[PDB]
Amino acid sequence: CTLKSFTVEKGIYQTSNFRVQPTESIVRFPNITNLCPFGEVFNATTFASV
Amino acid sequence: SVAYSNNSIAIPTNFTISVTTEILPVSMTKTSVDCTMYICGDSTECSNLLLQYGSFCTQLNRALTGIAVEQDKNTQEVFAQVKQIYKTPQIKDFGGFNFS
Ligand SMILES: *[C@@H]1O[C@H](CO)[C@@H](O)[C@H](O)[C@H]1NC(C)=O
Ligand SMILES: *[C@@H]1O[C@H](CO)[C@@H](O)[C@H](O)[C@H]1NC(C)=O
Repeated sequence: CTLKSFTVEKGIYQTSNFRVQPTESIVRFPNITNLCPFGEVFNATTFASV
Repeated sequence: SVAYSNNSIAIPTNFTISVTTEILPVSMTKTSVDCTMYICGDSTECSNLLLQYGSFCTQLNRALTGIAVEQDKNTQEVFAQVKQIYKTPQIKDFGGFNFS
């Protein structure tokens, strides 16, 4: 594939570096439980002047 | 200034043996570059847009391989002039010269 041909002659042929597959995945978030006060700032009865 | 006349010559009466050192580079460090690893890096999102520049990557790798084989050729050519390998003699007896 690297040579882009079907026939390879003699040589050392330094190919691409090897890799390791990351088979797993994790998620790490801080300890927050209470929801944000959406009603306080969206459902406010009064709004300030511009 | 040189005391030059038209019937005068100067002739040495003694000799001095001298030794000097000359230093010349022969080869440099051989290197190779993995273009995909250097550019994207463990990224499936990347290395998918490098399919267009893989030709440039191949060109760079070919140039670097040519440089490396040239370095090996230089190293071989400089020191391997003669093929038969001669073992150093045991008895020195070189008339006085000390090659230790
Ligand atoms: C939210 O807003 C709607 C209409 O603006 C209103 O009917 C409702 O009572 C509000 N709720 C709260 C908790 O403020
Ligand atoms: C030539 O030089 C050597 C060492 O400098 C000295 O021993 C020798 O006497 C010299 N020759 C003459 C003819 O003076």
